[PDB]
Amino acid sequence: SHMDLGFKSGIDLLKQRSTVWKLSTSSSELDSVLGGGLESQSVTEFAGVFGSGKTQIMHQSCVNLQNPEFLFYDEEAVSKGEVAQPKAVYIDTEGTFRPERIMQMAEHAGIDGQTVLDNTFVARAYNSDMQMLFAEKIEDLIQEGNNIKLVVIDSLTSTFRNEYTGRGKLAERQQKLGRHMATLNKLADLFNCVVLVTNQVSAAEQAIGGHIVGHAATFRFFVRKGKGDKRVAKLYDSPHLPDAEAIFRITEKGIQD
Amino acid sequence: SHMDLGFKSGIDLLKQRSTVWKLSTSSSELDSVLGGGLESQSVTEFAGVFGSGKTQIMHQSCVNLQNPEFLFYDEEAVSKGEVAQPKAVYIDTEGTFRPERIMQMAEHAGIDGQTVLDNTFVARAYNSDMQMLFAEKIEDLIQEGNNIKLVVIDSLTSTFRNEYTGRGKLAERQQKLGRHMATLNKLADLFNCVVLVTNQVSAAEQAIGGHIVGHAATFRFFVRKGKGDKRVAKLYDSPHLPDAEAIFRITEKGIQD
Amino acid sequence: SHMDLGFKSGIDLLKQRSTVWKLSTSSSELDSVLGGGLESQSVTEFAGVFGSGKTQIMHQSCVNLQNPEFLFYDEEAVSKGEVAQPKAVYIDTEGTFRPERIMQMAEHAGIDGQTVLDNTFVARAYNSDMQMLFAEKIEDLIQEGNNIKLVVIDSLTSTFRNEYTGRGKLAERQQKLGRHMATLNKLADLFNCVVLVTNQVSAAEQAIGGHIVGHAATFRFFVRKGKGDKRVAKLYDSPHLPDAEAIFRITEKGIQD
Amino acid sequence: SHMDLGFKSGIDLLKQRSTVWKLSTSSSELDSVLGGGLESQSVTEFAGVFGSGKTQIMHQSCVNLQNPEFLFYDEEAVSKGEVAQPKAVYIDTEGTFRPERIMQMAEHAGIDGQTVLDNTFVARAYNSDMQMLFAEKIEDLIQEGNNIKLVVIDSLTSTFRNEYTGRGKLAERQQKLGRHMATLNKLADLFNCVVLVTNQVSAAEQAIGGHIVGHAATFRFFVRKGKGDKRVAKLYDSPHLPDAEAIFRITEKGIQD
Amino acid sequence: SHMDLGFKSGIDLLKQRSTVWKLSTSSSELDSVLGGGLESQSVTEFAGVFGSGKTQIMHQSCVNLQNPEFLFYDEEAVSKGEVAQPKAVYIDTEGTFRPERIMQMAEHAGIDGQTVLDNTFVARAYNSDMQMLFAEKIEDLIQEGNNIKLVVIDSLTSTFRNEYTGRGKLAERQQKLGRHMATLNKLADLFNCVVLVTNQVSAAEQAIGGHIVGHAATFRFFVRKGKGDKRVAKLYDSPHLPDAEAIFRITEKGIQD
Amino acid sequence: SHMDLGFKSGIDLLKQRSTVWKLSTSSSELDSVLGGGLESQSVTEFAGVFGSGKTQIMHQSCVNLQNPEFLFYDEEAVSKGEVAQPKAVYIDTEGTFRPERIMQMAEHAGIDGQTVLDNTFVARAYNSDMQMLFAEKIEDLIQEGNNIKLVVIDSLTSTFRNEYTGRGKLAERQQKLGRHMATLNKLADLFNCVVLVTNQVSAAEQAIGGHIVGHAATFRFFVRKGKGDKRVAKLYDSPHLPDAEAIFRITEKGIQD
Repeated sequence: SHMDLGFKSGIDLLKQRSTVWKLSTSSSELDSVLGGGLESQSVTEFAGVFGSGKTQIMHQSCVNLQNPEFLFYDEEAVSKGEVAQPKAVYIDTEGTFRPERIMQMAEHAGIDGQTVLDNTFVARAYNSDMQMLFAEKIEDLIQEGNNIKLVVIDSLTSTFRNEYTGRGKLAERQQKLGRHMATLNKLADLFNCVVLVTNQVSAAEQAIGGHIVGHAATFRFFVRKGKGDKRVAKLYDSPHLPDAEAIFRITEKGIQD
Repeated sequence: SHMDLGFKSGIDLLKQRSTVWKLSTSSSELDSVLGGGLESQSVTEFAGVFGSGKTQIMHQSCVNLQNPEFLFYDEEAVSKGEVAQPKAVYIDTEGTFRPERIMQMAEHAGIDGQTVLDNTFVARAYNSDMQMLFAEKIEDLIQEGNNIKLVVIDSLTSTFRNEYTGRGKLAERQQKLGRHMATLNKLADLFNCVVLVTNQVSAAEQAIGGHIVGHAATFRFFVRKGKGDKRVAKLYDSPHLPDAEAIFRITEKGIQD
Repeated sequence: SHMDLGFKSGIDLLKQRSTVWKLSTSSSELDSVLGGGLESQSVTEFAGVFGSGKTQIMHQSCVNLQNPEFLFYDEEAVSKGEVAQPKAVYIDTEGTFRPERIMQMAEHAGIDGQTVLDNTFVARAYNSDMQMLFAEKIEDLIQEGNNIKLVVIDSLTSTFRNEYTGRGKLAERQQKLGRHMATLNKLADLFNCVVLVTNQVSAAEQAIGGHIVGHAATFRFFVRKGKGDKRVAKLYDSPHLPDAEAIFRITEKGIQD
Repeated sequence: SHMDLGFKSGIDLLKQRSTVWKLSTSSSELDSVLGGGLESQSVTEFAGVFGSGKTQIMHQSCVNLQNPEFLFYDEEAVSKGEVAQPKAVYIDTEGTFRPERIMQMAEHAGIDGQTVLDNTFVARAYNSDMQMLFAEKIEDLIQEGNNIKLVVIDSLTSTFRNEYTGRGKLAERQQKLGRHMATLNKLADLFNCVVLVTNQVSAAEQAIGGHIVGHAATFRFFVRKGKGDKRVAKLYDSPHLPDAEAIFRITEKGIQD
Repeated sequence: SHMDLGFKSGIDLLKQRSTVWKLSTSSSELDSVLGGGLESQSVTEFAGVFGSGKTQIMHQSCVNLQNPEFLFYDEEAVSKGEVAQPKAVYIDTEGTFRPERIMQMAEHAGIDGQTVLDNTFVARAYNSDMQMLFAEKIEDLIQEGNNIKLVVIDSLTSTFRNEYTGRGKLAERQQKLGRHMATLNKLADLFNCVVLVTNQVSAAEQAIGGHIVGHAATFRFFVRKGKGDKRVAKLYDSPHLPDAEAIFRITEKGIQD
Repeated sequence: SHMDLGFKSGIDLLKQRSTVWKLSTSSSELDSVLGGGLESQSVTEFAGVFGSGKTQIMHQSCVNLQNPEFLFYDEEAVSKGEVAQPKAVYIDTEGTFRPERIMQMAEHAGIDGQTVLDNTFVARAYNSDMQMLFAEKIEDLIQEGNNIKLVVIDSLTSTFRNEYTGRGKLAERQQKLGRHMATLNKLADLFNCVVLVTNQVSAAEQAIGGHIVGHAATFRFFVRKGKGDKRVAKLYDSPHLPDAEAIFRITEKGIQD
């Protein structure tokens, strides 16, 4: 089998494309910009400054998973069992995971919170090896009979850049990063799930990790803080989709409008 | 299963959160700021200059453990047994451990100094390898069946900053540190003990080990010197507790007020 | 035998030369320039800026493979058996493989888009380990009875230059490149097939990879953006051919003129 | 036990403390600054310039170990067999060991010069590996039936400053030092004996090795040259001893007054 | 034996001295300078800019090898059946090996070129590793029964200098070169054959590789361009012979005068 | 026992000192300055510029080993067995070994030149790996039952300083040197033989290798040119001898006066 070696026919590609599902962000304009919601079989980067709502979209996504109405798919190309009792893995790199906030967004979504918490796996990663190693251990979690359908890496680069300071080591960091990006892409594809990552920015404008990361994300956003609680999502890279801006808000309800 | 892999569910996170218990520091103001006292299942950092009292708080924590009335827990949540015959580990990195100082504190506190001394295991560490390894051997100490309910690391970073001078190997250092922070956090959580780390500062305001240490510690204090024997501990990082200041004294009685 | 180590005798080189075939690029001039077209047992490089058509030629190439009329060979020395069910492999470095563009190219040239997508393997590589390893796996695709006659490496250098930003680790880069470059040649030469690499450029005039690449590339082009949709391809290094330019276009038909 | 894991109870520490013995230096003023003599279970450092006595003290000690009256201890806590047939190890790093000088010192202290040579082991180390490896090999030397009670390391740092010259690989050095200081300490403790190290000085007024060494040396002197054959030794680190200066002389007899 | 260890007696040296044969370069003047021709059991180096004829000499030697007359030995030291059916190995570093030139040179030699191509193994190398390995694998070519009497390395340092650039891993390069030079000398010696190497020149008048290469090559020339097709060869380093210049030409014959 | 681990008692050192024998240099002044001749059990270094006579002494030494008038020892301490059919090893670093010069020196001293070549083993080293391996391998030659009594390293540092050129990879050079100096010191001591090394100099006035070498060689000479053929060795380091200058000549006879 060629599929076995990591190769895919032009046709395999066309086939695997049918079984993409999309997860709603609780946001009309944001959903619209993505063409329905966040895709399975892709890595999606949300980049921006502390407070731009990256961690928030992450937590919203874990609640939204526990609501089958928020998962859009072709009923013909994807079985209901594919998306059955779906679960999420949340790799927490800086301690951003808020159980309460899960509860809160759930309550407002009418989803049971207790239920979300029970279907969300949380891996507290204190350094890049742990981070990488956790992403790998997702195969084992699936193979434990856990239908992992959502993967969150929050954040993607925090550890790497706390570890590699001083340009005398970039090339290892860039190489680990590429490994990690590879794994992330691996499990989006071969377990048909959505893979979301949060990232930071810098000057004179870019998301951390240079091209290694950019080339390896399918969909890339910037998140800017608009007035008060409104936010803007700038989609600037997409496999086919056009480049657009979604405004939305983060309130006590969670993500809205 | 998933536990074996390092993953916890949201619901396990709340289930954890009921069995947390608390150790008094013998200062009312410091216990107050702490929300009752030093918490288990968290790493607690005391940063500040030589002579600011960090070693004193580590010692007092060893004395206070051997006093059932100094551990605050939920009777309906934490078995009377899980917290009985409590032992501390004191990984001593610059030779700060004074048994004479233990005596003094226990006497004054009305505790048997002898008892204290007998349930405080001291591990003298001359370098980061020894320091890091002793911490992992805590797992082994509890396998033998010792109720380790307190882990001291005094100090957290002295070895690392003596082993790494000049930007040469700085990336290894930063990861070695992250690896050490994981073990510390791992053993606070898994064994429901309190973990205290002392650290130094540098300018114009920070604790050594950068953010790699920072994100890894759940409570963080800077300890300042007041006049004479008074000191001020400044909680500036905690999950759900307000940034407050706590004044106290260091006397022949140990930590008081 | 000496038919096992890596030494091809002089005579073996001549007997080697007998079995070379050619694949039309769909331009008259470009073909002309090439001694007839893209040689098997050789590596061919298209270097130039983004949008210069490098990728297009790769695609055009995959399409053209499934059309025995576009494959010129020795009737008497290349047994017509050996060129049948010809499959292509396309190692894709930054997500350039457009399956639809394969449809397009196919139609406007009267080929089964379906046959082409069916006989094109696509290895998505997120880093240079994956890229090199995909390349080594072509031995194994063949071992499972796939008549791989076309290899595409698009890009040749995008992963390397992303991993070795910061020229402390340049030597391992260069060596890694070299090692890959061997593979590419070995498998052109031992499995009688054509290997195409695309490359990017720099300044004041050179193709990325320097000389390690240059010395291992047998045919070498610069691709310049002429007016609007026309393009020129400058052949600068070849075994025995004249140095010359070639114009053609890129349209919805594909590579033309 | 915990005892074998590297952990000592606070009671074990008190226990251990009863079995520390002392070793006279042959100078009254020096002994008194040491509060008896060179202590077992501790590392002692003499640091000063070439010619300031350091090596003389090592020699003098090798002699004095074979005068059983020069050993001070608690006959209640240390048995006569623990200090019986006492052998010294002399790790010679630059060629400082003078058998002649050993004879000489002994003839004058009424010790049999021959007995001394016969029970002083000498390891000639040309480099840091050899030096460290010999220190570790003291285990096997004892595990062979040799009551090693005195270990000389003269010099402590000469090999390292000759191997790592000007910053760059400073870290491997600083950790190799740490590993060595670990070993020296361990065998002082586990085999209840005296470890003495010689060291040089630098710019100001500090001993080579920085803090890795300082934090790991229990007692630390600077030895200055007074006039002619007189010297002064400055105690400036000790757990419970007053910092103080001892004057003494070096003569045909060895250390004296 | 001691031969097995790589040790030779002074008498073994003289005995080897006997079995040395020499290969003509078709240059009278070159030949004479060499004291007869290229020596076996030595490494001969041709250093010069591109176009100076190193490759010409290399090729010519491959042909002259195939010419019974052209190999001068001693019949009272060496048997006709050790110089019989000789073969050459030719390591190609930049793809300089032109089998057509082989043919041409050979036709003009009154020797069949086809024969030469059959008695000439060519290893195409794209980097240091492959380069080194092929030269190792020559041992094995003598094992399958091949009478390898001529080893060509063209170029000696092109790969290395394409890999190691700057001051980064210059030491890693110099040691690699050394290992390489060991191998070449070893097989020159132990399989009594002639080893030739080509090299580039740099800035201020030296062959690339420095002393590592120079100390390790018995015979060294600086080949310069004279007027037109005339070339001059400066022997500057040799065992016993004086430093001399020899003029010659490169033509349709190959090397002449 | 302790000789196994590398420990020598003080009395074993005294014993050692008795089996010490000495080899004449053929120079009166030189011999006188050495207190009789080059010593077994010691490493003697000759350092100086090219042409200073280093190699010449090496060669003289290989000759004088074959003339038993030229070996001085205690017949009571050293049985005539130990020094019978002695042999010598010459590790040759830059092709300095001259059988013809061995012959010549030997004729003039009335020794059979053939005899000297037959008991002189010659290792040609092209890099420090070989250099070091060679030296280690002398054990094996002794095991095969060759009475190795003379080890020459001509030269000590040529490889190392050729291989290293870049201040960060200097620390391995130094440790590698130290490792080898250890080997040389080992084998002088273990096999009661003389070990000679030649070294080049730098400026302002030092021999290459620094103190890593200086501390590991017992006897040390700076050899300078006089007028014409006269030469002057300056002994500047020796355990028990005064610094002194010895003048001699180098001629077709060899070393003389």
